[PDB]
Order: sequence, then C-alpha cells, then structure tokens
Amino acid sequence: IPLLEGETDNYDGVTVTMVEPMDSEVFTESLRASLSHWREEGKKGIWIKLPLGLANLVEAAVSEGFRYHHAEPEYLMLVSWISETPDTIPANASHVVGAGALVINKNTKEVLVVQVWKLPTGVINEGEDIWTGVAREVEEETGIIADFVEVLAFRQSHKAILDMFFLCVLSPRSYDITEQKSEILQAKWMPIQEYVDQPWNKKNEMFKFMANICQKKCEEEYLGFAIVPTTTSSGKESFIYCNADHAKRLKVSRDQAS
Amino acid sequence: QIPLLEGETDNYDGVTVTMVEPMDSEVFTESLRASLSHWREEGKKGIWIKLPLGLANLVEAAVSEGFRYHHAEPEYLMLVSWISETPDTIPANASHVVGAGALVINKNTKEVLVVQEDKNVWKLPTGVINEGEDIWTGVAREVEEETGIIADFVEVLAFRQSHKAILKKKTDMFFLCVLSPRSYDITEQKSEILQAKWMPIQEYVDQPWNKKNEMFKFMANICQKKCEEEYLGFAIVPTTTSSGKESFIYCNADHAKRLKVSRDQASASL
Repeated sequence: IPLLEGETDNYDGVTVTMVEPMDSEVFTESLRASLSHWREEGKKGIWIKLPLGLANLVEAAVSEGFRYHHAEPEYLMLVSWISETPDTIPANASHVVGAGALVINKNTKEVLVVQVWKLPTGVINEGEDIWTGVAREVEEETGIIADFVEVLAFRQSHKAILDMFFLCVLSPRSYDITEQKSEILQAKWMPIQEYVDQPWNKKNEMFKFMANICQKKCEEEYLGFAIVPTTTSSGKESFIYCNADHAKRLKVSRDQAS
Repeated sequence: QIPLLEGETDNYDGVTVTMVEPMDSEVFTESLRASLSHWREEGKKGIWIKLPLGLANLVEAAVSEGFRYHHAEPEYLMLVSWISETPDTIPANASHVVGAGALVINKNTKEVLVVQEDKNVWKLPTGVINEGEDIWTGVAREVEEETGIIADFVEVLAFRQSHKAILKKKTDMFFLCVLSPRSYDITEQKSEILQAKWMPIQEYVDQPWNKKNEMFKFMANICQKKCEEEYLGFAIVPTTTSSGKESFIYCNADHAKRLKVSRDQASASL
C-alpha cells in the first residue's frame, strides 16, 4: 500500500504537502504505513500541510496523534513528533502584522481620522511591505493617496483572544476625501490637538503615549525610522527601517564619484 | 425548537462558540445550519467556532458550512465565518515569520558575541521570536540559550522586511537588537551552534559576506555605529492597556527616556 510523498530537510523532519483529494480510510492506512517507515529512517518531526478542501482528512491525522501547529485560511498545518527523543518541535514563529496610519497635513498641522475618531488602521498582507500596506489602507478607507515617511513606534499584544502593530507617519499628496469611500466608514481632517485631547484622554497609558508620539512628529521633533531600500541574497527586494538620519546618510552616500 | 448552539456575545455583533463536549457530526451540522440562520436573523456578523483537538470530528462539518481557518494552537482550532451582507470585517490571518538578531557589545574592547552555525562564518546570535513572545525578551532568550550569557535588551537598532526565495508572496520580519552583557563568559551549551566567541567589531564588519552584499553591509554598519556610541534606535517604555495590562511600546530612545523620566518623577505625588 502506497506511502505519502514526503519532502525532507536537514532538521531530520519531513513535510507532507497534501494537494489532491483522498478517501479518509485510505489516508489513515497510507499514513500508518508512512509512520512506520519514518521511525525506521530518520524518525523525528513529521508535518502534514492540510488545505481547506481536504478537511475530510484532519480527523484521520489527529486520530494518529498529530496536533495543530498553525493555520491560514485554505490550509491547516499539523505536526507530530514520532521519535523517542525529547519532543522539540518549534512553536509557530509567524505573527499577524497591523499598521496605524498617521497622515499629517504639515501645512495645517492636521491629521486624517476615521470612525469617536481614530487613525486608519489595517493589517499588512502576506508578501506586502509595511510602507506599501499602510498606504493602501489609507487609499481603501479615505480614497486619499499618501506616501510613507517613517515608523514612529511599534508594539506587541497578548493574551491574544482573536499580533504586531506599527505606527507609521504618512505624507499626503491629495486632500479631498470621497463620498462614499466605504460602507460604515466616515472621515475628516482633524487638528492634532483635538485628536490628542479626545474622549479617551488618560483612558490608558498606551493610547496616551501613542498620541504624544503623533503630536511630537506634528511638531517636527520626532525622529522615527525611515526606509533604506536594498536587495537580498537573491534578486528580491528588501527594506531596512532604521534611524531616520542614518537612513538619509546611507541613502545619500549612494552616489557617483569623479 | 431551534437546536441553537450556546455561544458568547461580543459587542461587535459576533458570536463565539466553544465546543467542549463530543457531538455527532451530523447533529452538529444540523445544529450549526440552524444556528447560522438564527444568527443571520439576529443580526450577527462574525461567527467563531473553537474546536479542541479532541473534537476534530467536527472540523469538516464546520468547513462544509462556510467556515475557514483563523488560528490554531496545538490544542484547538479556531474557525471563522462572516455571515452578514456588509463587507467582511474580520482580520485575515496574514502572517510574517519574525526573527531577531543580538548585537551583544563588550564595552571594554569593542567586541561582540558571535556564533558559528547568515553565510558569514561568524554571525550574530539570531533566532525566531515565537508568536506571543516579546522581541526584547526573545532576543535575550536566544543569547542565553546559545551562549549562556545573560544579556539585557537596550534598543532595536533596525528592523528588516525581505521577500523570500522565489517561492511566492512571502515576506520576512527581522529585528536587529543591541544588548548589554552581564558576564563575558561563554559556556558550552546544548544548542545547535558549533561555537561562540568574542570578536572585534571591525573584524565582524570586514567579513567577506558583510562586504559582498549591500543588505548585510548596512546592518553591519549600523552595528558598528552603535559600538561607537553614535546610533540612536528604538528603546522600550512599558505601558498598560485596558483589557490586558502588560504592554511595551518601542519608540525613539530619547523619547522613551523622556517618557520614563516624566512617569517616574510623577510617582512622586505622595
């Protein structure tokens, strides 16, 4: 009876990417055989990637002692330690990234707010850059276009019942908000002092600190992190967010001699 | 009779169902379809089903009714479905792998802790930051686990988003951090690294790979500048949010110093 196709690594593990439908009775028996031939071989650490359409398989896997590792929509990652060596299966090291947009009209010291008023926030997609992501959210929410300047602050949060947050400052290229930009979304330009003094004022130390940081950048006294564009070991893009002045110094220093 | 699943109601027109007892999958289907209908009428927007590992016989049933995976811990699967006509509000679980590097400076002779295990012979101590784990705690953990050295987090010098090995839409997240060492004695560790030593910053910088490609050249340059005590990064100031009370904001180190000064000098209100 046939084994499962497994792809190996130099951590002694194996990841089975389940791609085509299969009867559950067949899967458990084909898995039980595979578990036997993996304990004889390099034994420890087996991963089953189970896509949403193959949800008819998760019980079969779990019944065989697999547990959950992490999930995206359209795939579930399951894992098992099949060695008698101490279970050292690494926990998930992926995080959900969100971004907060501070869009400053530097001319009027005013900021773009949304539905009581808040900064436009969203999440950074898989494969998306923070600087790209934060701008898209502004455009999706208010219709206005704005370029990314700096990252003012970031934070983490949990107990997570339902994450990483980057506060970014954006520079607007347009000022007209469109009606109606989104369903149950509403927007206006607000003076910075009104935003800081808003009904939360002293609600908690965290919102108050983030607001004060927003204000210091509105007064042009806050040095955040700016981007230095670069490339990885492959041809692929990369961006270093570092001290704004050093970011300039590094970016400027890229020019041509006599 | 509507077989209605017990759920808890949030304030954003959502219901969370936590399944705790075994249920026949057919019965669950019937009960879930009924529930989804009542909720739709009741005005509910986001429906969350939390299925423990041992109740995995229900997973397919939930999925069949339009539920998709949201989050999984070893012991449970959290599933979501949006049942309202309005635009879907739930955050997608779009994740990035998160890493940290430790620049551990010996302030006496401008040396840093290095290990042999990116394509440098001697890299900084680096690892992944677990989901749920503070960067400032995780980077220090990696130091201890690899070298035995107890080191304190001072600043985030830089963070990096890369796109990955032609595979797909994926992007990395990596935090370079600077840490102050308590001891200078490297103990042999039950760890994947082959060896660690102290290495003069200049020799680390002048390594072929750090000289060869631009990205590591910039990271290495940042590290060298912080050794010259001329780099300002993002330091930490701790806060409390309302519902969970343990939180950290990484912000400009001079502002972090100012906010900490003002808060400490505000405790004097006695």
